[PDB]
Amino acid sequence: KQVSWKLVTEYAMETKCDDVLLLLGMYLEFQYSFEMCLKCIKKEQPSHYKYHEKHYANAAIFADSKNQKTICQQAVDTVLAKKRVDSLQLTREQMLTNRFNDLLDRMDIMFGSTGSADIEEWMAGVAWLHCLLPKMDSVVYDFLKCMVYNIPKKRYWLFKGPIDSGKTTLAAALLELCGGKALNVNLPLDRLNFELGVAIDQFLVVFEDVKGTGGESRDLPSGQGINNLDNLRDYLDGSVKVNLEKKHLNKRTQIFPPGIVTMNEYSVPKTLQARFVKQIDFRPKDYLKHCLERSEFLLEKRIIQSGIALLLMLIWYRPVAEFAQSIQSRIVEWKERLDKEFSLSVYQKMKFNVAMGIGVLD
Amino acid sequence: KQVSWKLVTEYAMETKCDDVLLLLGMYLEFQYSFEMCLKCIKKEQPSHYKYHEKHYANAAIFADSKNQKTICQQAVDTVLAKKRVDSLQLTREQMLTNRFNDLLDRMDIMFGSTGSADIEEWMAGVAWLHCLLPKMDSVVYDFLKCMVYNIPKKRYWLFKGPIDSGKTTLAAALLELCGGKALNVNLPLDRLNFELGVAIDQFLVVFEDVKGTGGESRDLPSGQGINNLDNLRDYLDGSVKVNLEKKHLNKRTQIFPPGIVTMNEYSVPKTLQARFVKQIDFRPKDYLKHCLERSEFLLEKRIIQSGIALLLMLIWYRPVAEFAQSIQSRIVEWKERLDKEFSLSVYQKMKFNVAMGIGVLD
Amino acid sequence: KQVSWKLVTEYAMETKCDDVLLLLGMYLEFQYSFEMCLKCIKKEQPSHYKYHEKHYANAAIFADSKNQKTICQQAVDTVLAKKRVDSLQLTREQMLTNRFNDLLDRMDIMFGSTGSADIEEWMAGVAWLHCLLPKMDSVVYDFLKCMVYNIPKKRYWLFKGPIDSGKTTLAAALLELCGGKALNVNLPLDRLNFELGVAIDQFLVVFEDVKGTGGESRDLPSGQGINNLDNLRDYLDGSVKVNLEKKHLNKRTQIFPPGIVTMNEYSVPKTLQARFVKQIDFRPKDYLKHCLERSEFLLEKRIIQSGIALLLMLIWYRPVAEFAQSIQSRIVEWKERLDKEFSLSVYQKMKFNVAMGIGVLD
Amino acid sequence: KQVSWKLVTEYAMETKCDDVLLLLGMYLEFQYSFEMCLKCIKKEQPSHYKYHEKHYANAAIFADSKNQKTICQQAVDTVLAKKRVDSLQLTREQMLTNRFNDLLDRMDIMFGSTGSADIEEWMAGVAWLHCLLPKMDSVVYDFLKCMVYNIPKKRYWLFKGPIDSGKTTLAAALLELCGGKALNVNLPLDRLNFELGVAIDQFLVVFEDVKGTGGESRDLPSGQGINNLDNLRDYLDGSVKVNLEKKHLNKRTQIFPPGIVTMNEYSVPKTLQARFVKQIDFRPKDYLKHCLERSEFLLEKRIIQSGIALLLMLIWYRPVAEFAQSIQSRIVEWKERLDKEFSLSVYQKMKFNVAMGIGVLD
Amino acid sequence: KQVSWKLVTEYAMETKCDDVLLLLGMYLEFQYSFEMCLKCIKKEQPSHYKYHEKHYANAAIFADSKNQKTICQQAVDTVLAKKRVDSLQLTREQMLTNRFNDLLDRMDIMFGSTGSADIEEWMAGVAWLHCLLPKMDSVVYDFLKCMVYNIPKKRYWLFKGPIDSGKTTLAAALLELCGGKALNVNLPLDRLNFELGVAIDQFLVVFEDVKGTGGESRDLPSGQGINNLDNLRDYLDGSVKVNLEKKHLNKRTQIFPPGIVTMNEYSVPKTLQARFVKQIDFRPKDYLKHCLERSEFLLEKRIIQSGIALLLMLIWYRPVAEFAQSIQSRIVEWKERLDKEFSLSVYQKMKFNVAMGIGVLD
DNA sequence: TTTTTTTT
Ligand SMILES: Nc1ncnc2c1ncn2[C@@H]1O[C@H](COP(=O)(O)OP(=O)(O)OP(=O)(O)O)[C@@H](O)[C@H]1O
Ligand SMILES: Nc1ncnc2c1ncn2[C@@H]1O[C@H](COP(=O)(O)OP(=O)(O)OP(=O)(O)O)[C@@H](O)[C@H]1O
Ligand SMILES: Nc1ncnc2c1ncn2[C@@H]1O[C@H](COP(=O)(O)OP(=O)(O)OP(=O)(O)O)[C@@H](O)[C@H]1O
Ligand SMILES: Nc1ncnc2c1ncn2[C@@H]1O[C@H](COP(=O)(O)OP(=O)(O)OP(=O)(O)O)[C@@H](O)[C@H]1O
Ligand SMILES: Nc1ncnc2c1ncn2[C@@H]1O[C@H](COP(=O)(O)OP(=O)(O)OP(=O)(O)O)[C@@H](O)[C@H]1O
Repeated sequence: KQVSWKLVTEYAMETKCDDVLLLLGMYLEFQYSFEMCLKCIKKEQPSHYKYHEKHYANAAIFADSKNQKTICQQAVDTVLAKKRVDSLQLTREQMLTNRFNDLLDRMDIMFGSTGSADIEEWMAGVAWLHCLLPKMDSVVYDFLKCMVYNIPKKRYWLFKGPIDSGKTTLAAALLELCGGKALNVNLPLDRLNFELGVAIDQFLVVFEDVKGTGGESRDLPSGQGINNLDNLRDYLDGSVKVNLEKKHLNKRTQIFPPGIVTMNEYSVPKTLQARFVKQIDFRPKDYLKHCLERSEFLLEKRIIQSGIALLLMLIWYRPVAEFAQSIQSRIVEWKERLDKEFSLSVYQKMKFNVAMGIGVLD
Repeated sequence: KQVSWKLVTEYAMETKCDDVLLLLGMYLEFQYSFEMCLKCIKKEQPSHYKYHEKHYANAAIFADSKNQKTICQQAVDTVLAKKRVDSLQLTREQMLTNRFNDLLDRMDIMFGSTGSADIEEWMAGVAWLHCLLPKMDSVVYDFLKCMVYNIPKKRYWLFKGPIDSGKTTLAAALLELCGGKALNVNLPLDRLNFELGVAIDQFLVVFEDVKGTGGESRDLPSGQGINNLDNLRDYLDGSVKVNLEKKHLNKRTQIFPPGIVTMNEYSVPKTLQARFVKQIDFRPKDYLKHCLERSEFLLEKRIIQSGIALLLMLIWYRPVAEFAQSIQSRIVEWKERLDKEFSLSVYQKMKFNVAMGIGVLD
Repeated sequence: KQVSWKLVTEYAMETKCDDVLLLLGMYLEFQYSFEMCLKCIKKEQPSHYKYHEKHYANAAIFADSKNQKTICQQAVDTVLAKKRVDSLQLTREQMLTNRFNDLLDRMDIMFGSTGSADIEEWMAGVAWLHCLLPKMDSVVYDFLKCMVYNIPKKRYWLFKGPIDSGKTTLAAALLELCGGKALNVNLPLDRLNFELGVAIDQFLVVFEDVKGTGGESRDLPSGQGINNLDNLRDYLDGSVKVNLEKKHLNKRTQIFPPGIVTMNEYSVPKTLQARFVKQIDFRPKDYLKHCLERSEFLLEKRIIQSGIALLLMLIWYRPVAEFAQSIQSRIVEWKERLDKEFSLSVYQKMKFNVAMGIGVLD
Repeated sequence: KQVSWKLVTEYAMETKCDDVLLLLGMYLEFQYSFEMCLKCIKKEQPSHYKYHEKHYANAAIFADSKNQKTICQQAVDTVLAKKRVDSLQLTREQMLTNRFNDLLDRMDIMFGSTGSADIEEWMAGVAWLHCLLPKMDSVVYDFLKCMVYNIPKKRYWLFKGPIDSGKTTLAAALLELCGGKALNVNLPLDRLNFELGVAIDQFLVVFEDVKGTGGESRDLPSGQGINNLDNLRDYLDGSVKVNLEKKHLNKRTQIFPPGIVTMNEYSVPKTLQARFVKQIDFRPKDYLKHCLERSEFLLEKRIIQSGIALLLMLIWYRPVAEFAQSIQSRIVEWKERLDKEFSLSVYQKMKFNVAMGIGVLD
Repeated sequence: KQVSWKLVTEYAMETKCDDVLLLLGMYLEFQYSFEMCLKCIKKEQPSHYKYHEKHYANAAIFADSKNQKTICQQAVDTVLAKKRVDSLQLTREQMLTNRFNDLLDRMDIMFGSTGSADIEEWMAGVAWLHCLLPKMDSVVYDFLKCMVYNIPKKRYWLFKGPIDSGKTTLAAALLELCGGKALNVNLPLDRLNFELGVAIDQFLVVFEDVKGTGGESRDLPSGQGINNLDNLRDYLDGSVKVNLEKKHLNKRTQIFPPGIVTMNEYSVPKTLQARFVKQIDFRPKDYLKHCLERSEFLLEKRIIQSGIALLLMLIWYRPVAEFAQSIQSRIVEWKERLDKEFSLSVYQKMKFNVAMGIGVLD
C-alpha cells in the first residue's frame, strides 16, 4: 500500500524543518509502536510526542519505501518555498508578529507543567535587565519600531562603553528577539565580501566590537573596523539596494538590513556620528556585579541573554494596545498569568534587592 | 486525472517569474478552496488574487504530484527562454518601450482605486529633482537617446562631485527606469572576473564611487578603481563582443552594456577620460538640504530614488511625439490625469518652495 | 500522437542554432496558428516566418510535452556535432567559402526588397575604409590568404599606433568577416586557462590592446598583457597541437587558430617580434574625424566596422578569379548589381568628399 | 525496427573514433541514400565512403532514435577501453609496429589513385630534412630505439638555443611520427598537476620552449618553466609510477612516458642537466632559408613538420632488416615504389639544389 | 537470457582489477570463442587465458548489453569495498604478510615457466645490495621491524650523506615492498604545513634531504629544513595523533606514520636527532660507483630499485623463522631455489667484484 | 564533480 507524500509534507511544514536529514530521522522514529512509545510517555520532545500518534500509520509504510530521501527532498522544498514566498511579501510588522508567536509558543511549553523553567527566576531576569539602563522598557519599544519602520538614514544604533559593561548581553537578547546575525568587520577590507554575505534575508545585523585606530594610548587595541564602516555608508543609510555574495552562490540585490554597533571608547569620526540615530552609553555599575555574584542561576541558565526575557519585560511593562492587534489575545492571557503570579510589591522588592547589590531573592 | 504542465507554464509566463522556489510556493497557495481565500478577499497580492480561481483545480492536483520540482523547472525554463529570445531580436527602442509599459502598469496600481500612494507626494519629488541639475528633463532625454543609440566608444557618462551631492541618488533612478545593475570595481583584480559577470543581458550598468588614488589633500581613500578601470577600456568602448562568466557557468559572449561611472573628485588618466561622452559636475546646495529636511516624506518613501519619479517628470515635461508610438496612447491618458490633478501654478508653487528651502508643500 | 524529435533537429540545422534556450524559445513561438501570426505578417524575423507554417503542427504537440529541454538538447548537440565534423574535414578555403555564402545571404536581405539597409549608405562606408590605409583592398586580400594558408609561425599580424587610430575598427571588421573570437589577456594568470577555452573550433582570434610594461614613461599604464603572451609562443606558432579547457569539460586538443594582436605602442620583446609576420602602424587623420562627425550614420549603424563592408569592398575591387570557384556566380551577380547601382564617378566623388573631410554626400 | 548498438560500435572501432560528438556527427551522415551520396561519388573521405553503404540501414533507424548520445557514449567507451587494454598488455616495440601500419595506410591514400599529393614533393622535403643535420636517418634510428628501451632517468634528449633553429620543426615531426603528446610547463604548477593528466596512455611526450631563468645576456625573459621541470623529476626519471588527473573520472597512477624538451638558452640546474642523453642544440644554415624561400609549397603543405617525411626518409635509407618483421613486407613494398619512381639522380639533383640555395627543383 | 552481473563481479575479485575501463576492455575480449582464441593459444596473458573459457557464454551476452558500463561500475565498487574492509580490520603484520605473499608470487612469475628472469641477474642485484655496509640485509630487516612495530619514538632513522649514494633509490625501493611515500622538507614550515598531509593513511613514510637554515653558509645550498623539525616535537616521535594538511583539503588526522629521513651531509641540532633511533652517512663510495660504471643490467632492468631484490636479499640471509609464519613455507622453497642455483662462494665472487669495482657478472 | 574556494 502506498506512502502519502502529503502527510510527510504536512509534518515538515508544522515542524518548520528545513534540513533533509533532520526531517528524515524524526519521521522514521514514528514507525515504532505509538501506543508504547517511550519518548511519548516521557514527554521529552514536542516535535515527537505531538505527532507520533498521527503519522505512525504512514511512518510504517515510509519505513519500507525505496524512495525515502526523494520523499524528504520534496517535503523540505515545500518549507523552503514557503519561506521565500513569505520573505518577498510580508510586511515587516507581520514578520515580527510571526516571530513573537513562535516565542510565545515556546514560553507556553517552558512554563507548562512539564516545563522546566521557573517563572520566578525568569522574572528575576527582567528585574535585572530593567536596572541595566534608565527607561529600559521604553528603549526596547523605540528600538523595535525603528527596525519595523526601517526609515532610511534613521536606521542604526550605537552602543558605547568599557569592556564588561553589558552591551553584548543586551545585543544578544535583542538579536534573539529579532532573529538577526552577528558580523565582524575588523578584517582586511578584501575579506569583507563574504562577511557581508551573511546578511542575506536577515532582519537585523549586529556589527560586534568595532576597533578604531588610536586609543592604544588608553590601551584600546587598534584595528581596521572604524575605517571600514566609514567606507560602507550606503549599507548604513540603506536608501538604495546593494549586491551581496555567498560562497559558491550568485549575488543577490537587496536593502542592507538595519542593526546595532558595539564598541569601546574609540574616537568616532563625525562622518560616522552623523549616521547613528541613538548613542547609548553603557557603564559598569558596581552593585550589579555583587548582585550577580549572589544570584548565579541567572548566568547558569543564560536568563539575562534571552529574547524570551525581553519579551516578558515587554509584556509586563507595555500597554496591550502597543502590540500588533492579532496577537493581543495571547498577550492578555500572559498578562493575566503574570498578574496572578506576582504582586507588584514582590516584584518591586526584587528591584530594591538589585539596587542593594544583594541577591535578588528573599 | 493528471497535472497540466501547460497551465503552470502559463502562470509562470503571466507572472514573469524566474525563481523555481517562488513559483513553487506561489502555485501551492492555490490548492486551498478558492472561495474562502483570505488573500483574495483582502486583495493583498494581484499575482495571487487574479489567478487563484482559474488555477485552483490544477493546483489541487499539483499538490498531490510526486514530481513537483520537475514541473516547476520546466516552467521557469520557458520564462528564461523568452528573455534570451527577446535579447537577440528586439530593437533597443522596443526594449525601452516594453520596460516603460511595465512601470506604467505599476503606476496604474499605485495611483489606482487601491489608493495605495499619494500622487501629490510623488509630484513633489519631481520638483526637487528638477532642481538637482540645470535643465534636468533635457538631460534625461539626452541620456535616453544615448542609451538607445548605443554609439560605440560614445557610451558612458561620468558623474563627479563631493560627497553628498545626489549623484548615486540620480544614478539609482536612471537604473530603476531602464533596468540594469550596479557594480563595484574597487575589488581585488581577480574577482573582477565574477563581478563583471553580472552585466550579462543587462541594459544599463553603473560603476559606483570608483576609488582613485593619491592626492590625499583631496581627503579621498585610495583604491583600485581608476587604474583597474583603465585596464577595461574595451568594455567601455563596446566595439566588439566580450566574454563573461558566472559561478558554475561556461562563458557567455556579448557586447558589454552602456552606462554610468560615479566618483569623488579624483584625477582621471585621460586615456579613460577619452571614453566618457559627457561629464556632469554635481554641487552640494543648501536649499536642497533645508527643503529636504522639511520634506522628509520624500526620503521616508524613497521617492527621489525611484524610477517612477523620473517617468512622471518625462510625462510632465516632454512632448508626446518624443515617446515611441505604441505607448503614446497611454502617455496621453496619463498627461490628462496629471493636468486634471495639478495646475501649473501648483507646480510653480512647489518649485519656488524648493528654491526657498521651505518644506515643499506649504 | 507524438512529437517528432527529427523535425526539431531539422529546424536547428536550418537555423544553425546553439543555445538550447534560444532553440527552445523560438520553437515555442510556432505553437500559435501561423495563419494569424503577427510576426509572419510583419515579416520581421526570417528565422521565424520562413518556418512557422512548416513547424506549426509539431509545435502544438511540443507545447504539451514533459521532455522539452531534453528534445532541445539533442538538437543542439546535433548542430555542435556537425560543426566538429566540418572543423575536422573541410579545407580552410571551403570554410571561408561557406562563411561568405552566409554573408551574401544576409546581404540579399540587407538590400533586398525589404531593403532595411541603404546600399548607398553602405557603399559610403566602403569609401571611408578604403581611405583608411594604403592599398586597402590589396591589404585585405593578403590577410585572407594568410589566414587560409595558415603557414606555421607565419600566422599573426600586429596592429599598433596611438589611440583612436582605427586599429580596433579594422580588427572588428576582419573578425566579423572571418568569424573569429576576441580574447583578453590582460588577466589573472590562472583564469586565463578558462578564457582561452573559447578558441576551440574557431577560425580566427584577436587579442585586444595587449598592455605592455614600463609603459607609463609613455603615459601607458603597465599590465599583464605582454607578460602573458611571451609565455604562449607555442599557441601562436601553431606548429604543434595544444590542449584547451572548458568549465565542467575535459580538454580538447587542436592547433590554435591564426589571428591579430592590437596594441597601443609598447616595447615588444624581440622573441615575440619574431612571431608576427606583418606589422601595420595606424595614424590619426583629422579629415576622417571631421567626416565621421558629419556622416555619423556611419557610426550609428556601425557600418564602418562591419565585415559586410569589407566583403563589399572586395566585390568592388577584386577580379572574379580571385574568388573561390563556387561563389563566382553570386559574385558576378553582385558585381553587376553594384556597377549598375553606382557609377565610378559617384564613387570617385565620395572619395574626394572624404579626402576633403566634408560630409560624404552631395 | 531497433538500433543495432553493435553496428554503431563497430564503426567506432574501425574508425578508432574517440570523440562522442565526432562519432555522432559522422554516423548521422549515413542516413541519406548512399546511392546518391555525393561524398561517396566524390570519394571525399574514406571514413565516409568505405562505410556509408554498410551502415545505411542502421543509420536510418539511428537517425530516428531518442537515445542518440547515450548510444555514442557506450561506443566511445569501448574504444577508450581497447586503448587501455593495449596500453598495459603490449610491448613498446609492438606499439610502434601498430603505429607504423596506421601511417602506411594513410600513405596508401595520399599517394594513391586519388594521389592528392606527390612523392616528388615529399622527397624534396626528405632531402631538406636529411640535409638539416649529419646522418639524420641514423640519429632518428637511435632516438626510436631509445624510446623503445626506455631506461629510467635516461629517457630524455634536449635541444636548446636560437629561435628558428628548427628544433620545434624536428620535434613536431617526431611527435607526428610517434603519436605522442605535447605539453606546456610554464603555467602555475597547480595547473600543471591537472594538465599533466593528458600524458595518460601516451607512448611519448614533448614540451616546448619551457621558460627558464636568466639568459638576460640573451634577453630571454625568465619564468616558472624550469622551476616546474625541477619539480617533476620523478616524472622525468620514470623510475616510479605517479598519479594523473582527470575531470569527472578518477585520477590514475602509472609510470610516465619518455620524451624531448626544448628551450631557449636559459639557465637550468645540473640536477637536471646531467640526466639527458645525446642533447643537441643546433643552429641555422641560411641557404636553407633561400631554398625554402624558393620552395614554399613545403611549408604550405606542412611537409617538413610531417612525420610522414621521417618515415619516407627511413624507408629510403635503412635496410629492410632494421624493421619489425611483419612490416618488412610493406617496407619492401614501398621501397620498391621509391626505386620505381626515383633514380638516385633525382634525389641527387634535389640535394644539389638544396645544398646550393636554389629552390629544390630546377 | 541475460547477463550475469555476478560472473562479472567474480572476475574483478579474481583479477583484483579495479579500473572500470580495464575491466570493460578485457571482459569484451571474451566474446569471441575461447575455442580458437589466439591470445589463449599463445598463452601470453594469464589474466586473459585463465578465464576466457569460463566467461565466454556470459561475455557474448555482455557484449550485446546496453548497460555495459553500469555493470562494470558495480564490479569495481566491489573490489574497492573489499580493500577498504581490510584496510580497517587487519594488523600491519597481516597486511605485510599478504604483501610478501604477493611479491613472492611475482617472484614465482618472474622465474616462472617462461624463465622470464634469470635469478643470477638478481643475485648480482642482491650482491650489489649487499655492498653498502655490513649485514645490511639484517639492518633492512631490523628497520622493517621498526616499521611494523611503530612503537612510539622508536619509529625513525636518518640517511645522512651525499648525492647519488642510492639512499633515495633504496628508500624508494621499500615502497614496493611496503608502500608509502617520500616528501620534501625545505621550505619554511609555514608552507610545509600544507604539504605534511601526504603522510595520511600511508603504511610508512619517507623524507627528503634536510637542508640547514642558510646552509649555503655551510657550503650546502640553503633551505629552512632543520629549524622546522627541530620544533615539530611530536611528528616523528609519534605517541598520540598529529595534525596535518594537504593543500586545499581538510584535517582528517590520526597517527603520523613511521619513516625515513635523509640529508646530503647537513648539520643536525639536538631536537632533530631526537627524532631518530639512528643516523647513518651514505656515500657513492669509490668501488661502488666504479662497479656501476662497470655493471649495467642491475640498473637496466630496474633490479636495484625493485622490492623483489630486497625480498631476495632477505631470503638469502634472514633465517626462515623471521618471516611471516605461514609464508615461511614459501621462504624455505625460495631459499632452496637460491641454494639450488648459487653457492655463497659464487655469490662471494660477485661480492668481491663489487668490493673491488670490477664488473659483477663473471 | 567540478567549481569555487582558498590561496594568494
Ligand atoms: N553594567 C554592568 N555593570 C557591571 N558588570 C556588568 C555590567 N554589564 C555586564 N556586566 C558583567 O559583564 C559580563 C560580560 O557582559 P557583556 O558581555 O555584555 O559585556 P560587554 O561590555 O558588552 O563586553 P564585550 O565588549 O567584551 O563584548 C557579564 O557577564 C557581567 O558579569
Ligand atoms: N545637491 C545636494 N545638495 C545637498 N544635499 C544633497 C544633495 N544631493 C543629495 N543631498 C543629500 O545627500 C544625501 C545623499 O545623496 P547621495 O547618496 O545620492 O549623494 P552622494 O553622497 O554625493 O553620493 P555617492 O554615494 O555617489 O558619493 C541625500 O539623501 C540628501 O539628503
Ligand atoms: N585614422 C583615424 N583618424 C581619425 N580618427 C580615427 C581614425 N581611426 C579611427 N578614428 C576614430 O577613432 C575611433 C576609435 O577607433 P578605434 O577604436 O578603431 O581605434 P584604436 O586605435 O584601436 O583605439 P583604442 O586603442 O582606444 O582601442 C573611431 O570610432 C573613429 O571615430
Ligand atoms: N637550419 C636552418 N636555417 C635557417 N632557418 C632555419 C633552419 N632550421 C629551421 N629554420 C627556420 O626556423 C623556423 C621555425 O622553426 P622552429 O619553430 O622549429 O624553430 P625553433 O628553434 O624551435 O624556434 P623557437 O625557439 O622560436 O620556437 C622554420 O620555419 C625555418 O624557417
Ligand atoms: N653507491 C652508489 N654509488 C654510485 N652511484 C650509485 C650508488 N647507489 C646508487 N647509485 C646510482 O645513482 C642513482 C641515484 O642514487 P640516489 O638518488 O638514490 O642517491 P642519493 O644519495 O639518495 O641522492 P640525492 O641526495 O641526490 O637524492 C641510483 O639510482 C643509481 O643509478
